Amino acid sequence: VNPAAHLTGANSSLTGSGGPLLWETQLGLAFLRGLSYHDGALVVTKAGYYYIYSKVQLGGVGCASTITHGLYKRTPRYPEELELLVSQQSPCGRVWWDSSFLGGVVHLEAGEEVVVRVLDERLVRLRDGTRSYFGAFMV
Amino acid sequence: VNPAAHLTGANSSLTGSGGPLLWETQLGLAFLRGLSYHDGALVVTKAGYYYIYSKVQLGGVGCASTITHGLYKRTPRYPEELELLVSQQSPCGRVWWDSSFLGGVVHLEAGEEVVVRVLDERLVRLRDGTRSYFGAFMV
Amino acid sequence: VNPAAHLTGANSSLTGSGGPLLWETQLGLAFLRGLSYHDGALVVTKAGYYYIYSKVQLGGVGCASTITHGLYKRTPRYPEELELLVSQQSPCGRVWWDSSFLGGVVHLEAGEEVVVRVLDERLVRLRDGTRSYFGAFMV
Amino acid sequence: VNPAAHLTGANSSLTGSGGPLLWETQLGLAFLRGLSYHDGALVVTKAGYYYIYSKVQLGGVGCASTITHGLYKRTPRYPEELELLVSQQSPCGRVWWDSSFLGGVVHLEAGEEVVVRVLDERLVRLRDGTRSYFGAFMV
Amino acid sequence: VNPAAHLTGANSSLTGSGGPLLWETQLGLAFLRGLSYHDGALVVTKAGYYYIYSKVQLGGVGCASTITHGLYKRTPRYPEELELLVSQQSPCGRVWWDSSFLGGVVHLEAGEEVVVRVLDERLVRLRDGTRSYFGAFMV
Amino acid sequence: VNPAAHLTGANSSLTGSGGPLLWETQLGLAFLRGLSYHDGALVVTKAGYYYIYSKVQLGGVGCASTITHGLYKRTPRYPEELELLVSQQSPCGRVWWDSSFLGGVVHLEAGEEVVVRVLDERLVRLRDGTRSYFGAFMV
Amino acid sequence: TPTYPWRDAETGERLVCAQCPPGTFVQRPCRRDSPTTCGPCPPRHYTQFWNYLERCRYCNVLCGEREEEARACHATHNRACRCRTGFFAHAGFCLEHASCPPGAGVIAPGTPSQNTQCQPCPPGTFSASSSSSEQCQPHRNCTALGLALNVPGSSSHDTLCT
Amino acid sequence: TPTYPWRDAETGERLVCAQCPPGTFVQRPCRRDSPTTCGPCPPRHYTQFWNYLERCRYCNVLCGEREEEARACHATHNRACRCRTGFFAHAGFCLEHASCPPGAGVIAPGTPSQNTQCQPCPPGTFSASSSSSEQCQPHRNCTALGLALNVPGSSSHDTLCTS
Amino acid sequence: TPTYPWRDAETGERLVCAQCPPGTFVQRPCRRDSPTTCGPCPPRHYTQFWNYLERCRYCNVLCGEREEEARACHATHNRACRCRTGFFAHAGFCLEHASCPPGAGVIAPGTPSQNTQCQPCPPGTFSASSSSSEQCQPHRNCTALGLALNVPGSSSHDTLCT
Amino acid sequence: TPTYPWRDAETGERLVCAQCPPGTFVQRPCRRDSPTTCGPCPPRHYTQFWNYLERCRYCNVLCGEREEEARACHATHNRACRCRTGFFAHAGFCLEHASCPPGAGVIAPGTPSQNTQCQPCPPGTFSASSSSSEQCQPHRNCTALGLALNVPGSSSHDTLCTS
Amino acid sequence: TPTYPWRDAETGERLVCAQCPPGTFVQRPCRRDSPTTCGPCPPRHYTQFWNYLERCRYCNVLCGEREEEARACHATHNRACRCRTGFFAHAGFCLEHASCPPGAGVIAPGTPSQNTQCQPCPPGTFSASSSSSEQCQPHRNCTALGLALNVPGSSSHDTLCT
Amino acid sequence: TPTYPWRDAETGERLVCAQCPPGTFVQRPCRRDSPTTCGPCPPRHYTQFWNYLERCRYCNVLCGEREEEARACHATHNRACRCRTGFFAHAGFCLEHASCPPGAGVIAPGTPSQNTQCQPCPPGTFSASSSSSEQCQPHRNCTALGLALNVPGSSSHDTLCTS
Ligand SMILES: *[C@@H]1O[C@H](CO)[C@@H](O[C@@H]2O[C@H](CO)[C@@H](O[C@@H]3O[C@H](CO)[C@@H](O)[C@H](O[C@H]4O[C@H](CO)[C@@H](O)[C@H](O)[C@@H]4O)[C@@H]3O)[C@H](O)[C@H]2NC(C)=O)[C@H](O)[C@H]1NC(C)=O
Ligand SMILES: *[C@@H]1O[C@H](CO)[C@@H](O[C@@H]2O[C@H](CO)[C@@H](O[C@@H]3O[C@H](CO)[C@@H](O)[C@H](O[C@H]4O[C@H](CO)[C@@H](O)[C@H](O)[C@@H]4O)[C@@H]3O)[C@H](O)[C@H]2NC(C)=O)[C@H](O)[C@H]1NC(C)=O
Ligand SMILES: *[C@@H]1O[C@H](CO)[C@@H](O[C@@H]2O[C@H](CO)[C@@H](O[C@@H]3O[C@H](CO)[C@@H](O)[C@H](O[C@H]4O[C@H](CO)[C@@H](O)[C@H](O)[C@@H]4O)[C@@H]3O)[C@H](O)[C@H]2NC(C)=O)[C@H](O)[C@H]1NC(C)=O
Ligand SMILES: *[C@@H]1O[C@H](CO)[C@@H](O)[C@H](O)[C@H]1NC(C)=O
Ligand SMILES: *[C@@H]1O[C@H](CO)[C@@H](O)[C@H](O)[C@H]1NC(C)=O
Ligand SMILES: *[C@@H]1O[C@H](CO)[C@@H](O)[C@H](O)[C@H]1NC(C)=O
Ligand SMILES: [Cl-]
Ligand SMILES: [Cl-]
Ligand SMILES: [Cl-]
Ligand SMILES: [Cl-]
Ligand SMILES: [Cl-]
Ligand SMILES: [Cl-]
Ligand SMILES: [Mg+2]
Ligand SMILES: [Mg+2]
Ligand SMILES: [Mg+2]
Ligand SMILES: [Mg+2]
Ligand SMILES: [Mg+2]
Ligand SMILES: [Mg+2]
Repeated sequence: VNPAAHLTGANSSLTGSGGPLLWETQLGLAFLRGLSYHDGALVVTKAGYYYIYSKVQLGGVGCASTITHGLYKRTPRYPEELELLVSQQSPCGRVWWDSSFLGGVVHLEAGEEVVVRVLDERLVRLRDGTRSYFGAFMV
Repeated sequence: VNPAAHLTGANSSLTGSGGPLLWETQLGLAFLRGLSYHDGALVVTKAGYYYIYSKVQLGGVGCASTITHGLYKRTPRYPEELELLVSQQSPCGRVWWDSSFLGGVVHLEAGEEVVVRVLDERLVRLRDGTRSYFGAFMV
Repeated sequence: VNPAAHLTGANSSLTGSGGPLLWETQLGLAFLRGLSYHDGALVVTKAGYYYIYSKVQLGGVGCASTITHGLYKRTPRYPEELELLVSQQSPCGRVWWDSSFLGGVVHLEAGEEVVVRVLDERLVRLRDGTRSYFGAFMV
Repeated sequence: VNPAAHLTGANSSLTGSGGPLLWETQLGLAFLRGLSYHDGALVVTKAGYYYIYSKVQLGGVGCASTITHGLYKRTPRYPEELELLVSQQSPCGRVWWDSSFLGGVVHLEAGEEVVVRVLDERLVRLRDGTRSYFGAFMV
Repeated sequence: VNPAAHLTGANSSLTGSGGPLLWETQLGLAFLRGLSYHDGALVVTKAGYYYIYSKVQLGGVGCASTITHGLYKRTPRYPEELELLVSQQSPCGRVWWDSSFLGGVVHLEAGEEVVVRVLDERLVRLRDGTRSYFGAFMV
Repeated sequence: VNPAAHLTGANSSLTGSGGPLLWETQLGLAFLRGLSYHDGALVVTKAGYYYIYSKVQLGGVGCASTITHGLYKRTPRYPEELELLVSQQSPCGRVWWDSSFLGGVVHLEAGEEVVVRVLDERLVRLRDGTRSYFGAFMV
Repeated sequence: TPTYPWRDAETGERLVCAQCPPGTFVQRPCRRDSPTTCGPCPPRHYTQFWNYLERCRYCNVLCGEREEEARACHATHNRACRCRTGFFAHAGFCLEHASCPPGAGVIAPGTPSQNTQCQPCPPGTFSASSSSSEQCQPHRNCTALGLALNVPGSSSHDTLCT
Repeated sequence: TPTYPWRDAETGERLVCAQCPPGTFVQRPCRRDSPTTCGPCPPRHYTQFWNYLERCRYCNVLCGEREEEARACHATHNRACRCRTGFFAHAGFCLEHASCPPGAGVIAPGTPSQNTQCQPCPPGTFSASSSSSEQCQPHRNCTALGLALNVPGSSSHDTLCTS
Repeated sequence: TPTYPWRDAETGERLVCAQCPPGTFVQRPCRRDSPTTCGPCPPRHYTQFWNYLERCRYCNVLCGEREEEARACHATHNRACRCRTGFFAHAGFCLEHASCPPGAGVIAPGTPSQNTQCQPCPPGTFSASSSSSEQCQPHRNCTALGLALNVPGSSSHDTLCT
Repeated sequence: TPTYPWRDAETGERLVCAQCPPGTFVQRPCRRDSPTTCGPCPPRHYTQFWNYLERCRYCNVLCGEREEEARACHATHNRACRCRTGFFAHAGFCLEHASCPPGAGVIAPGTPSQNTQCQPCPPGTFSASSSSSEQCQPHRNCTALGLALNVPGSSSHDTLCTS
Repeated sequence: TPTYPWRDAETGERLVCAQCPPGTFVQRPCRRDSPTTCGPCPPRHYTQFWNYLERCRYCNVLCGEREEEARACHATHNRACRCRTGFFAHAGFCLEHASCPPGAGVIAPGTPSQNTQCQPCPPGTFSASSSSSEQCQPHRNCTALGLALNVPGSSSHDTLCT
Repeated sequence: TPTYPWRDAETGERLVCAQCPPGTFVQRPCRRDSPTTCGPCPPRHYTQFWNYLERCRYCNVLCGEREEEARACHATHNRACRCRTGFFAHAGFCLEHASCPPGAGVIAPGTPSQNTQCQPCPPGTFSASSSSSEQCQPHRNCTALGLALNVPGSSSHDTLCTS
């Protein structure tokens, strides 16, 4: 059984605390298969290399008109997040819409976690669980 | 043999019917390996979890200046498509060019299909099979 | 052991020669596992199908205001590169930032290589190895 | 003996009521020679042809987007204002400034009046009596 | 006895022929006092210095992008028009409006004429005789 | 006998020193009748009320962004210039053109002077003496 | 009948004259013996209110090629203009009515004063073309035609039954 | 009643099973001796058509801060959203109903689907305010009141009469 | 004391008069026997320099609603204006001081002439809110409180210790 | 003739095989006793250089509605595209050839690679039309015709003479 | 020789005078006995056509720092200007000639009236630099130099042979 | 001293091992009879906190052509970057310090974090140059020099006196 997951945009995804996004893990298209979840984070139970990915749907009305969309690692060995894969976009360059997609292979040990952060989070526009999401699979 | 495919932009890709894009399945970079094809759709023959992906190259001259680029599931169990992974972009914000990329893991049964739709389709600019495409692999 | 790699943005990545980008292969998040590297290229040692991917972080000040971001194959059988997966973006449409992401499945034989090219390369903005990168894994 | 006047922007010029601009008539550069004034209006006492003129300094932050600046006659012979010289301007196409000037010769009887209006008045920016003003002389 | 005129926009003002604008000369606000008119031109009968003026109201939808608005002398002593006062404007930088005003004193003999031209004329927007006009008075 | 002048753009008009524009006074359309000139200034010899006017043709490539165009009095009774009529404009909001016109009646004694200044002067575009000019007549 | 004050043209005596009604103007002021004489407006002129104007106002309104007369010049009012069929009013211009792309349908037709209104076609409905009239239509219902499902539909394409 | 092909699991006979109607899903396929068991959709899920899903579709639709439920999640349909009062839909957003400036008046108030409609006040009427409800109102009519004209009105200010 | 030349008002004789100092103007020119008479500026007027003006200049400067007087009208100078608290000067406007988003902190407060300055919060520090005052603060240090690490922090959230 | 290394499959001897020329690909590697078999590229495929591909490259190039084939798919080259008449190439698009307004004239007509070139009509010439072909034309010359000047011309209107 | 009508300066008699040719103006009108006197244009002035002007036109055209004279002031025509070397004319400005980036090459040099034309380098060719002169050049051909292939080339880099 | 749980590898006893301090990483976990071995970070790597990493974090930060090292890579911190002289930080770029045009003067020079601050020269002062250092300077004061006024100054030109 190869570890895989795909977590979707949900009612509670945008905390406004400055912590990571949260995600649906069971309903609709969301699932967990050999990976776990805790407070927004994919929790790794089997060590190896994983392609991690995230999409966030951004949108707004006119124009910190630079958005950072990132995936970050947490390990209990070190008290600060480590950035893994990060995008900067200034999409407000009236109504606008933009999608930011990231993926890549990272090495993860058991007990490590991956989270998604968008700054400013207020520009994420949730609709149906198809336009913002976070997932991974072992490769 | 792990199911995989990558279908490329082609002469007939843009039907203008409001149905899905069509794709080259055999020539150049296009291929099918344990997946089938019918009328634009990747047809699944082995049930499991698949990372599906699509890129479309958009472009135009000035500025429904919002484009929807999506992947959708069809099952014979239900008479309507289900959206899986969707992006909204308003790239006309003179000549412009933009690429929209989507990927993610979904669960697919045998006999289900995945299609790609872009609305408005007229903003997809085909060149050589490298700039718009649709693929998948089992994970 | 399934072939995988993820190469990161580095001090020397932008040669300005008009050849491919170069990448970090050992430090930080960079790694090679059953794939090799030579002068910017992922070198294939085991023939099969690979999902290849690249992200480049673009940015600038106002506005060849079209950027080409591409992945290309080199084979010793033919004296010219073959384009695989290509994006055109005109992001300068004051400060701006944009990310271009590409991925897809291609067939690669032993001794073939994949490189990344951005034209104009001068619009790639390196920071920390998380915002521009190149990788692959066998599927 | 040849009628003439120049009235200037004053801290009371923008009433916010939808009526005409008011003006300074005696201090600084303002003056009346063979013309009178009343609640914003130049009042004619010697009948004849007059070159009338006004300038208004507009400014704002971003973008309602269309501004009207005009000179209107009031006569007691008719119960509404008669348009004489008018301009429409859309300067807001993020600080901006634009000036609007109007001039023209009109026939005015003893007892008639000329006023200035701008819609939307909130875009008029007073500084010192030199950037918005209103005047006339017999020709 | 002191020559003066004010001619106004009329449904015939835009001939589309490349020649001058035509104007209303007797109705509404238009008038002639000691000056004449012929096919668009103010015709001088008393030689002297005249303050001449014109305004044209421009408008459009999106963006050729450069507009010329000028006052030109015709004399029978020379077989082409002589430029007197001219403005170049690029207002189209999606409805927009802009007004162009010109004024200046020029020497005119008995028998000479003054006309107004705009290129491209299609951008002139007639409404009511108050937004585009053309006049003069001896000084 | 009634004082009047019209001075035109000349190859020497833009000194680059921060002082006023200079002008042509005898050739082509330029003239002086009962007014004098000295280093850019109209010099009054008969005291009275004058309608003064100036136009300057602005243009550039892209966008400092705010231009001031004004008419200023010099009197020997006071050791700095007195602002009379002023406009602020931001035309650079990739070739652009914009014209600025000012007119108004001011009181001038024998011995006083009027000048034109623009900041930043580098945006004034001379062509032929018809697009930037400066004049007056007694009223 | 409202009135206006008038100092006799050359007698000097200071009077109280009847004003003239809409569609008329003061042809001759009131005198010692005679009331105000009101004439009808000449063609192409008007007065909309009671007045003591010595010339009617001019019907100065002009309609552009994308406009038609909403009202003609009349003795009691100026011409007025509106956008022709197929255009709507926006910031003093007549713009073309927009069309709803594939996946969306018309919920209100354009008018002289309003653009086409559109919506994404809700579930079970579709629109396959760019059109300024076509609405979201319900999918062909296979079960009600006693057919089996061939191809599921979408917001931009009809469901196919064998 | 539409159908789907199945096979009896004891014997292998082909079966022709009933599909399940809107509001339900197939909880148990048909057998040689009993029909398909259609279960009701659980909370937060739906089926809008006749179907043979083995689970109902999730009511996945989320409404933003400017929206409200036009339809609730129900057994036979997903939730759907519309703009709240004071907003109208444009390009998947809910934008504030515009205000007609002075000189102009509302000819149609804003709705969930439509922005405020405005026109310039025609002659004899006015509007002095930037407002999202106020229409062009007729000028105070001095002759109708038997009062003298004091100050003629305009498109943006009422006529004033003496007393 | 600087001087100016003046040809006598009607005697004709050509003189050398004392100018008037700042806060005054020439009320009466100098004559045969008498020196220049300098009067004080009326209210709302001024002269900033030595002069022979026959009327003081007018304090013509106007402050908008987002401005306050940096200096009042005085006999020796015009009013001048500056941006009120919470606004900074940019191209002749008073704009609102910007706030630093989550992940970034204030390195300099806004002033009348300068916007908020911000930086990304460097490693080991954080700011969780959009604010025009709040700085990057060091993460809670678990070891110095003798606690164990619960949740690593980030540039936009504090580290949690049990 | 360039070469590639191979191995005889019966024995294992190293071989030095001929590459294949433009228009062909390696259908069969060399053997100890016969040369490399170069096959011709099939329809819709090409090889532009000497090579040892085992299949020819696909003619993958697609031309849009505003373009046409500058070169066809041939055994030795891919297809290539250019703009049709009335259009020129800019930033990978085919845009409409501009028109010189009244007051200006064509000094170079548009091409597939170049937009219309325009100038303002110099003195003594004119152009009355927005046109993508019309040049500045000399004014009707009244003195040359022995006719009186009626109305002087301009950059955008011809001179008029009496009869 | 075209003519113009002239009512004698003070005799009153109504005449038919010879006009003056290009490069001249009417110094003295025609009279009873004498023909029109035509003088040559002073410096900095001109007349391009037959005329009866009493002053030549002024050579009023001015060239900016990015322009040079295409024609000088002459008795028969005004100065005219064109863009200097390295600039092309666009909407009344002289803009810098653009350069073709890596992967593209010059198909036509800039001129006074036209920008650099560029194309993507077709297959088998390349350009490695941003340049306003450099064309797409064919790849080094390994086989024709009797070398073996080291690194395949691209539209932006030359092919390497050992 | 914070700790992490381990297990002796010979016996299995639970152990409570010391973490390693900033500048170091765990090169060898604790054993029943010796402490954790903290190794120093190698060149180009760091640890900023107490930790139990088995390798130090890489100094991954790269500075562009307009930047310079504000802090170097050190055992206890990553490298960090700031703008060089003549540039200031905005939105992750280093932009050129603006110049105050004629009529205006520098009231604060530019820094790595701040653009040039400018104001319009107040009355009695001037600045004739577009400059990134020049302040508004007081007008030459003719009365103070005992010289006659020649030409009054302005915000962009000095007053001129005779001699
Ligand atoms: C103050 O009050 C008085 C009432 O005591 C009021 O006077 C009225 O003015 C109106 C509007 O101008 C007049 O209405 C017109 O009357 C004639 C017939 O007498 C009609 O033909 C007019 O034309 C209509 O028909 C057109 C067809 O071609 C239509 O397109 C359009 O609907 C036209 O309006 C029109 O109805 C009316 O006669 C007077 N009444 C009296 C008794 O005088 C006045 O307007 C008020 N003043 C103000 C400032 O509001
Ligand atoms: C040339 O040189 C002379 C010196 O030989 C110089 O004259 C000086 O002018 C200044 C500025 O206008 C004068 O200063 C003022 O004096 C009075 C007292 O006499 C003060 O009340 C003034 O007001 C200040 O106070 C305000 C409080 O309400 C403050 O807001 C503000 O700080 C005000 O400035 C002010 O200080 C001074 O009197 C003269 N000195 C003499 C001896 O005449 C002149 O300005 C110079 N000319 C040029 C062109 O620079
Ligand atoms: C109507 O027709 C007549 C012909 O019957 C025509 O008159 C001609 O005008 C032209 C143009 O202005 C004249 O050409 C000039 O003549 C002199 C010599 O006589 C030349 O020196 C002139 O200068 C040229 O040389 C410059 C070198 O410094 C060059 O830069 C440039 O090429 C200059 O043009 C020039 O050739 C010509 O003399 C007359 N001919 C006669 C017989 O009068 C007139 O222009 C026509 N009218 C209209 C309205 O078109
Ligand atoms: C299709 O028709 C049937 C039978 O008349 C009905 O029960 C069903 O609800 C219909 N589907 C829809 C979407 O209306
Ligand atoms: C936390 O505190 C300890 C003990 O006082 C110290 O050695 C350490 O460096 C601190 N961490 C930081 C980031 O300052
Ligand atoms: C390289 O040279 C050879 C031998 O002269 C020739 O046959 C071949 O076609 C050449 N390649 C190209 C691309 O011109
Ligand atoms: Cl979503
Ligand atoms: Cl393609
Ligand atoms: Cl990076
Ligand atoms: Cl003002
Ligand atoms: Cl008009
Ligand atoms: Cl000029
Ligand atoms: Mg539709
Ligand atoms: Mg209103
Ligand atoms: Mg913050
Ligand atoms: Mg033309
Ligand atoms: Mg090049
Ligand atoms: Mg300066």
